Amino acid sequence: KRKRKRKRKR
Amino acid sequence: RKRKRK
Amino acid sequence: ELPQMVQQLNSPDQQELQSALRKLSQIASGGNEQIQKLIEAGALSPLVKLLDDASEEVIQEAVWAIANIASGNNEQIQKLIEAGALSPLVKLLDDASEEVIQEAVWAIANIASGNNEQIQKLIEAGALSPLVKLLDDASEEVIQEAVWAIANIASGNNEQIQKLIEAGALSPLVKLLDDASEEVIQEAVWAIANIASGNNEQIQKLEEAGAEPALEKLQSSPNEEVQKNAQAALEALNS
Amino acid sequence: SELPQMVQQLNSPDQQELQSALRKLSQIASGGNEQIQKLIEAGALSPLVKLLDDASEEVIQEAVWAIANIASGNNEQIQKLIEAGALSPLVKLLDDASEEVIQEAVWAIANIASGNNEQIQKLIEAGALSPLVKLLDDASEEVIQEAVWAIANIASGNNEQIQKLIEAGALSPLVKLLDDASEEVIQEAVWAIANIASGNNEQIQKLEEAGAEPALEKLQSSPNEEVQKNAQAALEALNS
Repeated sequence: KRKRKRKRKR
Repeated sequence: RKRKRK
Repeated sequence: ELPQMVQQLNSPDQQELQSALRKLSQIASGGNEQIQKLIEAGALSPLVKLLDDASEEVIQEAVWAIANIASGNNEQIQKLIEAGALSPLVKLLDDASEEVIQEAVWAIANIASGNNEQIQKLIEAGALSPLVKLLDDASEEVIQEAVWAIANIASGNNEQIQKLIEAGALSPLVKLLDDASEEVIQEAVWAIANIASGNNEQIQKLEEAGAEPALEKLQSSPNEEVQKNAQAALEALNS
Repeated sequence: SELPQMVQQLNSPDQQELQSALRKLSQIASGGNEQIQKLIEAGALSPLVKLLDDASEEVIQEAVWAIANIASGNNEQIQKLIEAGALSPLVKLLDDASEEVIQEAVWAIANIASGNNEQIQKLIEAGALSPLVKLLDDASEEVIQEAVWAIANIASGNNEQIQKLIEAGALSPLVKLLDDASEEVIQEAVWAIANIASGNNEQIQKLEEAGAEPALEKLQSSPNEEVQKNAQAALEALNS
C-alpha cells in the first residue's frame, strides 16, 4: 500500500 | 489469496 | 537547476541548506518522473546523510523528502535502500521527536509497500521491534501509520510473517481490531488476514492471540472492506 | 563587539539611552538569522522579554517588534525565545495591550507557530488559542489577517493540536472567513481549513457540521491557484 500526503506546514 | 495492496 | 541544489545539501549555511531541502522535497512530491530526476542528479546519498546531522529541523525536512521518494516505483525504493536510508530511518524510531517519528514511520511504510526483497532489507535493518512497540505507546495518529507499515510487512512471505510474530505483533494487532478508528481496524484486519494466509503454525499463533472472537465481531461491520478481510481470516482459522 | 553594551543599556534609567539600545537591537533582529544568532549569543533574549511588561508604551511596542523578528528565525532560535519565557507575556498582550501592540504580538505568535509541533504545543499550553480565536471576529481587518495566519500555522500541527483548535471554537469563524471581503484572509482561512481537513474522521465530521462543504464549493471556481488546490483538497477529504 503506497501513500502520498500533502505537507501541512508551509 | 493475494497479500499485497497498491 | 538540480546539480546546484544537490551541492547546497552539504553547505555550512543553514538557510541555504534548508532552502535546497525545501526545493528537493517539492520535486520529490511531484510524482515518479520528478523522483527519477532526483536520483539521476545524485540527490539520494546527500539526502540520507542529512538524517544524522545536529538540527532536528533539517532531519524533519529530509525525512519528509525521503518518505515522498519512497512513494515512487520499486526501482526508486531500491535506489533509496542502496543510498543507505534504512538504518538511519529505523534509528529515528528510538531517539527522535514524536513529529520526526511519525514521518520516519510513513517513509518505512512506503518502503514496505515494495517487493519482498525490500521488506527483507527493512527487517534486516531492525524495523520490526520499534514498529511493534509503537502500536501501544504512541499517539492515535502515529499508531495509524505504524499499523499500515506492519500490514505492508505482513503482505510479505511466510518467513517475514514469522519475523513479525517473533517481534510480538499478534497481541497488539488483535487489540487494534476493536480500536475506535475504522482506518486503524482496516489495516489491522488486513494484517491479520495476511498472517491467517500463512502456515498452520502461524494460524495457531493467531488463534492463541484471541483473533477468532475479535474477527467474529467484525463480520457484522458497516465498512465492507473490514467485513471481507474478517471473513477471509476466519475461513483461514477454520480449515 | 558592541552588542553586550546595548544588552546592558536595556536596563538604563535614561529612557533615551534605553530606547536607543532597543532600536539598535530591533534593527539587528530584522537583519536575518545570522544577525538573530548574534543577539542570542549576546544574551539579549531574557532582557528583551522582560521589557514586554514595562511601564512605557514606546518600549513595549519596540520590544514586541524585536521579539516578532527573532521569532522569524530558525526552529532552534524559536526554542531560545521560548526558553527566555516569551510565550506567557506575548499571550498576555492579546488581552490588555493597544491595537498596535496586539497586531505585533499576533505576528510574533504566528512566527513561533511556524516552528515544530513541540513549539506549537508550548503556545497551546500558554493559552494562545482562546484569544486568537476571539480575534477572528472582535478586531480590525488587518488584525484578523494576522490571527487567521497564526491559527493556520497551529492547524499545521498534529491531530491533537487540531483538536485543541476545534475545542477553542475555531471552525465556525474560519468557515465564515472563507467568504470574507479580503482575498488575503480567504487564502489563510482556506489553508487552515485544508489542514483541519487532513485530520481524523471525527475532525472531518466537525468541519462538515461547521458548513465547510458549501463554503469550499463556492471557492472551487477561484482565480487564485493555491486557494483552488486547498479548496479541492478539503472537499476531497469531506467526500472521501
